[PDB]
Amino acid sequence: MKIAIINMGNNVINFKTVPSSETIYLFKVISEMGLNVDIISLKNGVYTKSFDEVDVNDYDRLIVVNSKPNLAILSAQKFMAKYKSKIYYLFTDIRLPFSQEEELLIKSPIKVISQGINLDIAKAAHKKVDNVIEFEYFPIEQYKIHMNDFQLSKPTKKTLDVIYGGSFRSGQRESKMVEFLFDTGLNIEFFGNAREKQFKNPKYPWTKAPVFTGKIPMNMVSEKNSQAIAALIIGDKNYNDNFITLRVWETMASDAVMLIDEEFDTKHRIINDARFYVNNRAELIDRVNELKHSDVLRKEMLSIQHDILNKTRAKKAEWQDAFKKAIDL
Repeated sequence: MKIAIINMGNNVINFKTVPSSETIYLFKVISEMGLNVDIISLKNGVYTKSFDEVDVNDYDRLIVVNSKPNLAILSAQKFMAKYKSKIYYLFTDIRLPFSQEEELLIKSPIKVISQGINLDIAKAAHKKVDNVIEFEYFPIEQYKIHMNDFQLSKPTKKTLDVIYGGSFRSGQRESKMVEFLFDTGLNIEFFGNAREKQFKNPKYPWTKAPVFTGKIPMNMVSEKNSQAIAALIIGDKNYNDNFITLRVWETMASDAVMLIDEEFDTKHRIINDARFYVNNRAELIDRVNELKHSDVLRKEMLSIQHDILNKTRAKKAEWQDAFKKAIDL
C-alpha cells in the first residue's frame, strides 16, 4: 500500500523547525515499520514531495498530523479535499483537534487516532466536526523510544536539584509551575519557552523564582535533564489521566529521577510505585532531600524507571502491529 503523511499546519523540509523535525521522526519510524511512505509538503527535497508533484489519490492511506491561514495550511486542505478515502488524524495535542470554498471543504470520513486513552475527551474536542468521524486510542508518543538509536543517559555529575522543561501555559499549568518550582529553596532550573516576567498573576504569589534558561536543541532533553537529581512531570487539564507525553519518555530515559505530579496520573499508570509521585510543594522538597541524602534510594529509583522504559521498548513489534491495525492495514 502507499502511505502519505501530511502536516496540516506547518511546512516540512528539515530539522531546523520543531514541527518539521517531529514530522520527519514520525515518518522515519513508520517507514521503519516496513511501509512504503512519503511526506507531502510544499516543496520536493530530501524528505518531502510537493503537493503538485503527486496525485492525491495515488495513496491508499492518508495520515495527518498537526502543530492565521498560510501556504502549508491552505495547500494541505485543498489536497485533502480532493482525497477520496478515509483520513487518519493523529490527535497528539488537546488544543489541536481536526478542523476545517468547495476546494477546501473536506468531506472524507475521519478517524481520530488519539494519543490519550480517554476517548470521551477526544470526542468532545471534535464535537464541532460534522464529518463522519471515528475514534481509536494508540500511544503515538512512543515513536521516540522506538527510534533505532534511542539510548538511556549515563551517570552524570549533578549540579542541580530539580529541572523542568516547558513553555508558559497559563491557568492550571501556571498555577502548578508556581506551586512546584517557586519558593522551594532548592536549586531549580526551568528551561524552554518561559520567562520569569510571564509569572505576573496576583492569583499565584511567589517570592523567589527558579533559574530560567533558554530552549535547548530538541534532542538534548534527556542530557539536560541528567544534570539534576530529579526532573518533574507537571499536570495539565485534559492531559491528566489521559495522555502520556514525550516529556515522560525523555525524562524516563535520563539520569534524573522522574517525579510525577500525582494529579497527572492518579492511577499510577506510568510507574506503579508511590515513591515517584508528589502532591504539592512540600512533598517535592521532602522527596528531593531524600534523594539527595540517599544515593541508594536514588540509584534504586533510577534503575526501576529505566527498567520500565526498557520493557516498553521490548514491545516494539506489537506497537508496530497495533499502529498498522489503527490505520486499517
